[PDB]
Amino acid sequence: HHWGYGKHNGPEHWHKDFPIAKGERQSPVDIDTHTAKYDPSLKPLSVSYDQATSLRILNNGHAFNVEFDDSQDKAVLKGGPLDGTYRLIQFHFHWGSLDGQGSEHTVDKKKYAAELHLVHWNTKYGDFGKAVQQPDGLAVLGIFLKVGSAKPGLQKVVDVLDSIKTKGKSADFTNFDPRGLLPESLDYWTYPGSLTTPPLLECVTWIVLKEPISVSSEQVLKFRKLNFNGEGEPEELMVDNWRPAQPLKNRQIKASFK
Ligand SMILES: NS(O)(O)c1ccc(-n2cc(COc3ccccc3)nn2)cc1
Ligand SMILES: [Zn+2]
Repeated sequence: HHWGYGKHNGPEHWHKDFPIAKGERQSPVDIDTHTAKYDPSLKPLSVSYDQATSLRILNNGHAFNVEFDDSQDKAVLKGGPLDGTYRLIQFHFHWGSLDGQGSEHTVDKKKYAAELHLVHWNTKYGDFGKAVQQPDGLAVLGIFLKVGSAKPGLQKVVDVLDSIKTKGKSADFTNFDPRGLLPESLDYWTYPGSLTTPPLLECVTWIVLKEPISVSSEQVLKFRKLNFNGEGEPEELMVDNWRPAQPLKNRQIKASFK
């Protein structure tokens, strides 16, 4: 009886195995745009993905991860609220069964169709496993998806999903350029939070871009054909793999923009 996104194992049950689920800096949160304060001391984000080396795509039973070679400073995130250098390890998405839900963060209570998470770890801690034990161990760049025009840079991801339909399946996924998933603007909100799945560790500086990317209905429909289950098991579509907004508690969300 493992955690997931069903009625008997979903987000409202996670606290039983992971008591930090009710902690002081849990994610995601609702971003109240009128309460978020412009912080003129925040720097522009530095997203340096030109040397990114993608390796593999994996259905882990909760989402799919596009994994990168993080054994050198290839693809890194710096600046903004961050001190030091954060190395890209993987990206994944959360999405809904319908276009009106799917994102983890919300903006004035608005839910987007999906949310992209580019996960980075602070290189002062040496490895990802050590980084997640630190309050400034990870930086996750979150990007909202809305349904409209297709995102050309997403299609290579979409087209490999048939080969990783079920939990535990992976496929080679080299030479994928994550720069093709970014919006035009790097304006962002930032706050201290957590992993949004178990183990829910409070180790993340969240950087959530204001500008969503547009993906087509056909692209998101292919996300929704994935399976939570393993091969040869009863089919359960991988949809609604998002955690709802958690209490903000003693936190302030800062904006990089006026
Ligand atoms: N959705 S998210 O907040 O971007 C998010 C990002 C990453 C994770 N996540 C969970 C795990 C699995 O937990 C680990 C704990 C210690 C060392 C290694 C792995 N590894 N990564 C969970 C959620
Ligand atoms: Zn995520």
